[PDB]
Amino acid sequence: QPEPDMITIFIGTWNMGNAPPPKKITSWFLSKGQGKTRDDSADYIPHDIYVIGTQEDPLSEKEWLEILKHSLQEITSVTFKTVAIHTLWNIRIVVLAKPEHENRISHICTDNVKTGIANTLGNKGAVGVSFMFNGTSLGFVNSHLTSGSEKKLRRNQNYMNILRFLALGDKKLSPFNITHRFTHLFWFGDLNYRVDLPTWEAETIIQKIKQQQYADLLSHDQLLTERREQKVFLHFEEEEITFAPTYRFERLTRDKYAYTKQKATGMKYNLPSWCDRVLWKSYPLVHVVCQSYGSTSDIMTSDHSPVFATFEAGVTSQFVSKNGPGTVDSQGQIEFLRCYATLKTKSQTKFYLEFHSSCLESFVKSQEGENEEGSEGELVVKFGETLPKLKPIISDPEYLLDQHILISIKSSDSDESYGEGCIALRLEATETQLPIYTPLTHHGELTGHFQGEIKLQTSQ
Ligand SMILES: *Sc1ccccc1Cl
Repeated sequence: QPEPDMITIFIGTWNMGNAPPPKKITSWFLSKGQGKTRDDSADYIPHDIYVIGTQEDPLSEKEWLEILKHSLQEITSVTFKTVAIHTLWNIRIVVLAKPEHENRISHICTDNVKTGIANTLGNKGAVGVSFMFNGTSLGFVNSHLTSGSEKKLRRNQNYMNILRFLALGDKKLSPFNITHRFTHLFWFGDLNYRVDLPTWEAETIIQKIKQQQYADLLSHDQLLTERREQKVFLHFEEEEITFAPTYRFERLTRDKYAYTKQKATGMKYNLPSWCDRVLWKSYPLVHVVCQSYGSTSDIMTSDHSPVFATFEAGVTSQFVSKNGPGTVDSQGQIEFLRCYATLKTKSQTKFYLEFHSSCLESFVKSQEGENEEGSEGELVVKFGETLPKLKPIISDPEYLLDQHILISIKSSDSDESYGEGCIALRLEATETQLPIYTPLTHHGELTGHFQGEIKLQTSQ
């Protein structure tokens, strides 16, 4: 039975509004309703992995697991295995996988982050799961961010706290936050970004939704605008939104948006908004294709509609050679030429690099670079031809060209990372000097750039 080189992943996000679900929720897992929907001819084909994020979930873990497993069994005739479940308050993540994947999945991690301080600590934050699927690391974050049209900055702050403090993936990757630890990272939830139009325009917005004319609403969506100004979710992707706003509905119909201010809303308007979202970030030149992104039309217990997204995701096998793992393969090497970091820091300390990759026996520290002044005020850290030669554990090009090198630039004075990035070894050529480039971030904010040339030797 061959190891897969592609899997499909279902991501669901639903804010349940502290109400039990209806008896049938299969439309969610079938990607049926509004938006980019799944072909009917696929309905019996199980996804490899289902990741369900809920918010305002009133159920016990046991109650929800029974609903989910029985739903998937009805659709697919497959009894899914529970990989992980983690709940913080009423925020929950469930990972289910086909039974054939049980011995492909390992290194399962769960964590949560509580956002806010005093007043604002007590119901918002995130849960997450990570694991290895054969040679591929997968991370999943379900967040319920701060509500309210006038709190987009708080949401962005909640995002940065979650990506700093959520402890998933390989703890040996100590310089790297969750935005660098995974081949594929899926981040979803009730992100709570709103359509930022005047209150007086509520009936106009509803009119536009009834006509399926979303363009003038999406141009005011706070997540799209904040992402375009690099205030949040830098270097993440989102599929085009082609479904109606998923909030705020009157319960038991989808015929009505409930937007007017009420005691129950803290006298806040809730103009129709795309609160409920799925974003991803995959390492460079790895296959990831969104095959659905939409909302259900027939699940009406909540003031939110469920959102679904599905993905094709490239995966690799757990490679063994005569040599690595447990030694190097002298036939493999990674060299760096003409490399320099450009950093935004106003500080003057020496810097060195760390190279981290599961193709190395352990991480590699460089010598200190040479600091120069850039012509527009920047710090340029020159490594020239001084970076070490990296010794991969396996030289086979079928393995090595599928790997990635994480790079941290660290202060010699403090050993604190000033920037993190990632370089794909999926090169156009081996034994050939080729340009490389990554942006550098720290706490998910842009801090600089790393560029230079690479020369990769494989056993071919
Ligand atoms: S499994 C895991 C991942 C990251 C930090 C700590 C742990 Cl136990």
